Amino acid sequence: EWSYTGEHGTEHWGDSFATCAEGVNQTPIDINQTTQAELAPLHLDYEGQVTELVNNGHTIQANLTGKNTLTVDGKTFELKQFHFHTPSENYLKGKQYPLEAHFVHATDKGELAVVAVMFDFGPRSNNELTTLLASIPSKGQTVELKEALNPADLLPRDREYYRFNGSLTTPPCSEGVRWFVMQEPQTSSKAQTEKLQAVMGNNARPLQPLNARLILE
Amino acid sequence: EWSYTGEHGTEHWGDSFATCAEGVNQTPIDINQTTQAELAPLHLDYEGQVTELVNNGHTIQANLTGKNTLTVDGKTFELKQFHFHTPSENYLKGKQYPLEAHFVHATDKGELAVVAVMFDFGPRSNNELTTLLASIPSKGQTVELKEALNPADLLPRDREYYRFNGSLTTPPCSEGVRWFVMQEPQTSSKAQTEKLQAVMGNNARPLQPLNARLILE
Ligand SMILES: [Cl-]
Ligand SMILES: [Zn+2]
Ligand SMILES: [Zn+2]
Repeated sequence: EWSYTGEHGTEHWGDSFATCAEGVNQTPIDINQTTQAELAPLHLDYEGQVTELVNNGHTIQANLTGKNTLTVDGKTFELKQFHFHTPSENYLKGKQYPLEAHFVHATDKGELAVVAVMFDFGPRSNNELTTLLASIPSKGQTVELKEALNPADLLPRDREYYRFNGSLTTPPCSEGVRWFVMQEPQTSSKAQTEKLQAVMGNNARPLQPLNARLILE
Repeated sequence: EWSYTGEHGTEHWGDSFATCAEGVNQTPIDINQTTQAELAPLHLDYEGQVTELVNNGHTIQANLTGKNTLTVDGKTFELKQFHFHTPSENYLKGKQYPLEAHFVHATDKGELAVVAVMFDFGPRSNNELTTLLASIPSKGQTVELKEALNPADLLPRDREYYRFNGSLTTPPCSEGVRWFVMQEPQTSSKAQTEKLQAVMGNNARPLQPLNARLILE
């Protein structure tokens, strides 16, 4: 239905999804100027498995089993899925990355929090991505992972983050979404990112204005 | 048209003003739990005069002449008006105040910023309020101030503030509004606040959820 370019592209998401066009607390943003703040460490307890990839024609999405939980702000947000954008949607200090992962979590009441991880180029294939992407499903299809994989291993080692209040970056672009963007990029070889990009195409939403928000670190 | 209670009261503002019902970055809030952050001092340069009071059936609003400017975030926000709510709309640490002033500023491009000042009870009449409120207009009317008054003198001496990203507290409840709530209350005698309340009635919007925001100090 909706797309990135064309008649149903980002410029027209408001036709069916009002918040995409009317909201002024949207994601993505350029994380450039920031405010130093006293922020609690995230509690990311990922103990389960990635089971499958789904291609819904918008992204490649990984689904999970087991207990994979983000605890922050006194709320318990279970990891629902993670998925990818090529190129990145958010920027860090004016830099766009080749690949960005969104780990999307929800409280049992439905409140959403996204942990974003940038993937920059490195010389070596990322082993966890090799496992994850061994078979990437085509549009409208799903593939069961051949091999075991814990999503914990896709997070960077260092867990410092930028925090802001934003939205989903895809329709319905709902607001009230906590964003935690990890400061340290993970690595993906250029070949790995190209493999994903050739399936997904350009599925990065354009940058949105910060407006009255401050970005914290 | 719109009101606080009844058919067109706060519970029904969404009928004509969608953001009032759909927004999740709204004002007012209870400023209770906060995040320590490195925030720039506000630059409040009020050098003009309060000319008149207008009663638009929603509040008592004071209009200005001269140069009265808030500079923050590299943007220049000119004071457009200030007005009052009885009781307060925002709370500080779970406490509602008898009276809250909103100093509403706009950049020349139209972007809005509100400086909020709580007024608590004190033994002495506030001299600037005595001047300001010597004649309070009835609904649908305006009164020219009898005496000179610089709005600077209504701000607290100490300028430390809480900051959050929110909305107008009246229709259209627009978002993308910077809120700077002064930490130090000003003083108004109980008699002065009662004088205003008897004209305005209860024009405080109920508290709104913080959602994904953090309040900074
Ligand atoms: Cl915010
Ligand atoms: Zn995403
Ligand atoms: Zn107000």
